[PDB]
Amino acid sequence: AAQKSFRIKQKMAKAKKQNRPLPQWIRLRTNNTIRYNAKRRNWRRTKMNI
Amino acid sequence: GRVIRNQRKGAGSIFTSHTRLRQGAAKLRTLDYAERHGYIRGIVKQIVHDSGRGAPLAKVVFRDPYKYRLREEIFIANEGVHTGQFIYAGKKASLNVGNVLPLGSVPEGTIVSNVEEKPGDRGALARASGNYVIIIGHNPDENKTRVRLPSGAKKVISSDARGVIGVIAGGGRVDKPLLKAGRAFHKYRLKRNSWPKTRGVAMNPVDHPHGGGNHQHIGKASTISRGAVSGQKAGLIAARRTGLLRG
Amino acid sequence: AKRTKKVGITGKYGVRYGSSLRRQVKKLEIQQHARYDCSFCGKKTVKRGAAGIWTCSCCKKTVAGGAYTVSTAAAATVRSTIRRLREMVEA
Amino acid sequence: AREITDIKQFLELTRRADVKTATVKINKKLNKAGKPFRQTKFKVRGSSSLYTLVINDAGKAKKLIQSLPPTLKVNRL
Amino acid sequence: AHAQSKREGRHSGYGKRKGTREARLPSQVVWIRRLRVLRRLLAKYRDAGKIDKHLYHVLYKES
Amino acid sequence: AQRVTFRRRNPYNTRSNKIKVVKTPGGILRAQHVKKLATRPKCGDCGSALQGISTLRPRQYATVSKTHKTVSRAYGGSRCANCVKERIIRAFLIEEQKIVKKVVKEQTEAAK
RNA sequence: UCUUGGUGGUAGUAGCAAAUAUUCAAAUGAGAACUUUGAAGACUGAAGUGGGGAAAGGUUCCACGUCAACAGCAGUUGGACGUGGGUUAGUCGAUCCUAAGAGAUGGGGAAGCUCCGUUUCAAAGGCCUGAUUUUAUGCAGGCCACCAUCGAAAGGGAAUCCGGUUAAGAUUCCGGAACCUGGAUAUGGAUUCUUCACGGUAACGUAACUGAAUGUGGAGACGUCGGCGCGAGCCCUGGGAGGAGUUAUCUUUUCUUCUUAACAGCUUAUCACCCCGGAAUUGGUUUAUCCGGAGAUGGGGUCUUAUGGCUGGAAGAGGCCAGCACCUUUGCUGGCUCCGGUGCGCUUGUGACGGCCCGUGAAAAUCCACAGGAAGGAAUAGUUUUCAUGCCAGGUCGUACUGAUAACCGCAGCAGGUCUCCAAGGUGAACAGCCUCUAGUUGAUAGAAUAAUGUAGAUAAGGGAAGUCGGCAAAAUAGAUCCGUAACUUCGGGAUAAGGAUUGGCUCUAAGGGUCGGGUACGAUCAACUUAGAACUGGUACGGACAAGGGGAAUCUGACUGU
RNA sequence: CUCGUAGCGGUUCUGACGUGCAAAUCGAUCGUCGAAUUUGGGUAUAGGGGCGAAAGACUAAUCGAACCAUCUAGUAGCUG
Ligand SMILES: [Mg+2]
Ligand SMILES: [Mg+2]
Ligand SMILES: [Mg+2]
Ligand SMILES: [Mg+2]
Ligand SMILES: [Mg+2]
Ligand SMILES: [Mg+2]
Ligand SMILES: [Mg+2]
Ligand SMILES: [Mg+2]
Ligand SMILES: [Mg+2]
Ligand SMILES: [Mg+2]
Ligand SMILES: [Mg+2]
Ligand SMILES: [Mg+2]
Ligand SMILES: [Mg+2]
Ligand SMILES: [Mg+2]
Ligand SMILES: [Mg+2]
Ligand SMILES: [Mg+2]
Ligand SMILES: [Mg+2]
Ligand SMILES: [Mg+2]
Ligand SMILES: [Mg+2]
Ligand SMILES: [Mg+2]
Ligand SMILES: [Mg+2]
Ligand SMILES: [Mg+2]
Ligand SMILES: [Mg+2]
Ligand SMILES: [Mg+2]
Ligand SMILES: [Mg+2]
Ligand SMILES: [Mg+2]
Ligand SMILES: [Mg+2]
Ligand SMILES: [Mg+2]
Ligand SMILES: [Mg+2]
Ligand SMILES: [Mg+2]
Ligand SMILES: [Mg+2]
Ligand SMILES: [Mg+2]
Ligand SMILES: [Mg+2]
Ligand SMILES: [Mg+2]
Ligand SMILES: [Mg+2]
Ligand SMILES: [Mg+2]
Ligand SMILES: [Mg+2]
Ligand SMILES: [Mg+2]
Ligand SMILES: [Mg+2]
Ligand SMILES: [Mg+2]
Ligand SMILES: [Mg+2]
Ligand SMILES: [Mg+2]
Ligand SMILES: [Mg+2]
Ligand SMILES: [Mg+2]
Ligand SMILES: [Mg+2]
Ligand SMILES: [Mg+2]
Ligand SMILES: [Mg+2]
Ligand SMILES: [Mg+2]
Ligand SMILES: [Mg+2]
Ligand SMILES: [Mg+2]
Ligand SMILES: [Mg+2]
Ligand SMILES: [Mg+2]
Ligand SMILES: [Mg+2]
Ligand SMILES: [Mg+2]
Ligand SMILES: [Mg+2]
Ligand SMILES: [Mg+2]
Ligand SMILES: [Mg+2]
Ligand SMILES: [Mg+2]
Ligand SMILES: [Mg+2]
Ligand SMILES: [Mg+2]
Ligand SMILES: [Mg+2]
Ligand SMILES: [Mg+2]
Ligand SMILES: [Mg+2]
Repeated sequence: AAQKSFRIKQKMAKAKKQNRPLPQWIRLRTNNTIRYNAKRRNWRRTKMNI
Repeated sequence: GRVIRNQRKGAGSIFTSHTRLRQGAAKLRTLDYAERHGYIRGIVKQIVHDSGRGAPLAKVVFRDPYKYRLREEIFIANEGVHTGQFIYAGKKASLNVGNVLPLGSVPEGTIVSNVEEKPGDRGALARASGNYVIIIGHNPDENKTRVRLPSGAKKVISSDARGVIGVIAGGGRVDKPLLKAGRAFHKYRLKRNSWPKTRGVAMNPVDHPHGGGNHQHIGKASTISRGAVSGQKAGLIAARRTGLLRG
Repeated sequence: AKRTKKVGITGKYGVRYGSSLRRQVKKLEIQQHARYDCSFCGKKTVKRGAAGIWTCSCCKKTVAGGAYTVSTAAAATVRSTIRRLREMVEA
Repeated sequence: AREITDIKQFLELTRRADVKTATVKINKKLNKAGKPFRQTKFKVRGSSSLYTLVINDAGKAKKLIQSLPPTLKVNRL
Repeated sequence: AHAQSKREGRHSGYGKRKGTREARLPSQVVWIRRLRVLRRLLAKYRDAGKIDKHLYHVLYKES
Repeated sequence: AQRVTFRRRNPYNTRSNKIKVVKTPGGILRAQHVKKLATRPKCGDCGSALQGISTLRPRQYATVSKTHKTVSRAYGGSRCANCVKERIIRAFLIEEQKIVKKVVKEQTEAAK
């Protein structure tokens, strides 16, 4: 809202650092079943509700 | 099967007094040794307008007897009181318009206003615009005085109760017609949310005991007992006689 | 000229509100908008200042009054009655 | 940015120990017939203010530029 | 070029006015100019001295 | 004509958000935020503007000196030199009345 | 019409048709209706498809790489995908204040979750000592009667502007120039043997010019409408100094640059006030009729500084050019940047007024002043300095971007909805419609063809409501000037009633202003668009597009505006 | 008060659309347009309650009684 609380920007900061794909070396690990980030979020596809 | 508008007013949510712009509580000066054995001299400094009140307010300034400071009391202005006028409150005071004296120490037929119902409750009788109180009697042993109230009733008050000489200013106000719903709108804008009024016969039966039917008609007698409750007291409450006054 | 025969100040209300009610307001709008003669300075400079309030434009002195006229007939009687009762008390 | 209209307060100002620099400006105020002269401004860097002394007479502009202290740093243009 | 034609008095006929006479030029502004002219003249004639202060007060209320 | 913008995050035409379009040394027009206009100090008796005193916003009066805030009389920046003169007359004429009302009262009770 | 999942026919069907519109060439590329550049055509047309913001979003901003999925065609493009970069504040907000309100405590209720109440029936408490050597300043006087706290990113409020800078930040960075608050503190000045200033008749003036408790006053602090005055910015325009366009012909021409911030000093005012004077033959005076023996007119003054002018800031910056260098580090040098006019213009701010109300149109923090005289203090400057200068510090959080025919909500890249600022020329009464400038966009699956039936827009001979439940839809009327205008009426209206004429272009005519002046029978000068009239002229056209009332006679019904 | 923009509503075409652009839009034609106006933010009133210039209207596409969970696999002489 361009004049945020810090508590809003801190959760906004967290969401950007989570906004990445899976690291590719994790898919090479032993007994690994993770194929992709199932918790990926977009600003266009899902609003994160404060 | 729904609570009616006359019941909903007691919850006091949207039905309160619109009291932002009002100048204060229009009371008398607190009854003390100055006003019980001699007098005290005030001074009008403003005749101001009170929001939602049809009567002007006189700001009368006194000196505090015990501390060096000025105490500003707010009076209802009497018709004839001006700015710059010395105002006397007490027992030994002189009868002029705007002076405050006990009811016992003013003669029969004196015209008073802002009259205490009990000695020292700072003004209860004759406070609307134009109204006044006439002293019609005295019982000096067991000090009381007989008055005529603005309704025409007869009341017996202590002779230590106070009053201000004169009528309350602003009289003749209701004699002017409002002419339109707009001037009713701004009168009640600064009082409280009682306006407008929907007729109960113009309703549905769930909302009012008068509503419903294929024609707008009351159905039962509009006169209801005093011994009824909320939801049934929608009409003429405890009426003695109805209709015009033609005998 | 003489623009209206009878409505006068009440021509702002048009044809509305009834002719009785326009006549009823007319005598009080003339009464509330007139300049009145001051009792202190003597000049005709008293106008209404939110009903019951009558400030004189010169001498800056405000008189509590009636709603539409400076003194009501009812409070004229009070000035006669209280003056009589003041003399017969201090007689 | 105060404007100084006097020589003796200007010299008293240039030894104030908060002033360390100054700038001198040459303006070429060529008008039609009144005065097409060579204006010279003496701006003084005080701590809270910049003091300008304008000298339109080009004689006194040569006189004041000599009498400045040597602990002050002068900027031409 | 149209502005010069307007100055010379063209394109101002009855077929070129869409507004009323008051919308095009308010009668109050006509009065304000014309009263201020007569009051300028009256003060100029009194103060220079070609009318006295008595003929002035007659014409001022007639203006 | 070049058009301007509010230079603060308030986009509303409130009392605290008034602008004056001004031209810069960069040749462009820009909004300039105008402070509130000050009110003259009114008289403590008649409530008229009292002269010789600066017209500043109420916290600016702590910055200026005492000369801007007071006239050289009694009741200087309080009252308005006609209310003061009336105050001196009204002071004087009452103790001379009180002295007269004392010797009138004392003499008339000394008789009977 | 079971449940969950999967799959068909319909079917390569319906459809992908609102928002005027695209086209040529080159470049890139595997591939171009869609990308990029150039050219062209167009549109939004300043109440914008333009520049910013509030809520909301949250990285969408910007760069590089990329095109599997997504952009209902395509795609080399992207608000997509991958990797990164990006948000700088003493001065802008939050923070502080109170509003409507919310809400602890004391206390009462309720089995209890908890409810009431916000000053109450409470033993509800901090503030400075005049000023320091028995002071961690109290182990002392002395003062104060209220009583949490939350509540506004539109209300109140200490103080920052210009220029430049980025791929993306900016009233935050950089450069220059200020200011405020808090603290400490020296010097100069001021005042002082009259110990706490002097001048003026006064209004009041000044660089200063002690002031405790306490009290009082002011500011913060206020409606709306109207007209008038003044200012800023814009618009219009003259002369000149450049640059660009057109140039068969005409055009001393058309477009364009010619700027000055916060802050500071000096001046600058309607209103208000002071002195002299004493007014009827009443005078002054506003657009608007108020004022004057409670002292007008008049002659002298005083004050507020809205606001304007000068100067500093500041021409050194910004703009427009020119010349020469011409992977020149990358520029270097030089010139100009000047003087006006106009106004029922537009937007805005303000001032003095007037109108309106049974409506008279917040509060507090905060800051100052006065009254009072507590205390302390005089040598060649004792104190005190709200005078000038000098020193130090200014925390935390926010800041990017969109703000919507793609960044918000509506399942979504939905013709919907969602608060606000700025606002160019012409036509015209106009912020209307229509066209253009600045800026912006040219996005919406396309191509070909021109069947029916549609949808949207038209026109129609003669008739003119015969249609239909019903003139539904459409047509007709329409601006302005002048004429004329009924019944009825609550006397205000009806009413633009009804009706009827005129309207273009050109060339003229006539009114209607401002500044300049007298002797101890006078016209230079400039400027504005209204109105009236005339002639001439024409395929009798002329409110030439646009814009824009159909009207009348009756009855019912609700008085009316409003919901 | 009136004509009429912006605005705010929603008369008529019973127009378009009616597997829409849209679970209420689009277009024309309209009402009204300086106040009983329109509107943002803050705040208050809460389900048998509120609120209602009154239509059983509105109270998150839900209203002659909101929504959520539980009692609850409520009961069914009725249909599959
Ligand atoms: Mg936080
Ligand atoms: Mg009713
Ligand atoms: Mg009903
Ligand atoms: Mg006009
Ligand atoms: Mg007129
Ligand atoms: Mg604010
Ligand atoms: Mg299935
Ligand atoms: Mg299928
Ligand atoms: Mg097909
Ligand atoms: Mg097709
Ligand atoms: Mg168009
Ligand atoms: Mg166009
Ligand atoms: Mg890219
Ligand atoms: Mg596709
Ligand atoms: Mg593809
Ligand atoms: Mg982008
Ligand atoms: Mg990315
Ligand atoms: Mg601030
Ligand atoms: Mg607090
Ligand atoms: Mg707070
Ligand atoms: Mg306010
Ligand atoms: Mg800048
Ligand atoms: Mg930016
Ligand atoms: Mg800086
Ligand atoms: Mg000294
Ligand atoms: Mg001195
Ligand atoms: Mg003050
Ligand atoms: Mg600044
Ligand atoms: Mg005079
Ligand atoms: Mg505006
Ligand atoms: Mg100082
Ligand atoms: Mg930023
Ligand atoms: Mg920004
Ligand atoms: Mg932005
Ligand atoms: Mg949702
Ligand atoms: Mg799409
Ligand atoms: Mg225009
Ligand atoms: Mg015009
Ligand atoms: Mg299209
Ligand atoms: Mg036909
Ligand atoms: Mg025909
Ligand atoms: Mg028929
Ligand atoms: Mg038939
Ligand atoms: Mg029709
Ligand atoms: Mg006409
Ligand atoms: Mg007609
Ligand atoms: Mg008729
Ligand atoms: Mg009706
Ligand atoms: Mg009815
Ligand atoms: Mg009736
Ligand atoms: Mg109606
Ligand atoms: Mg109307
Ligand atoms: Mg109307
Ligand atoms: Mg409209
Ligand atoms: Mg409908
Ligand atoms: Mg339909
Ligand atoms: Mg679809
Ligand atoms: Mg209207
Ligand atoms: Mg809006
Ligand atoms: Mg109930
Ligand atoms: Mg019903
Ligand atoms: Mg439910
Ligand atoms: Mg069941």
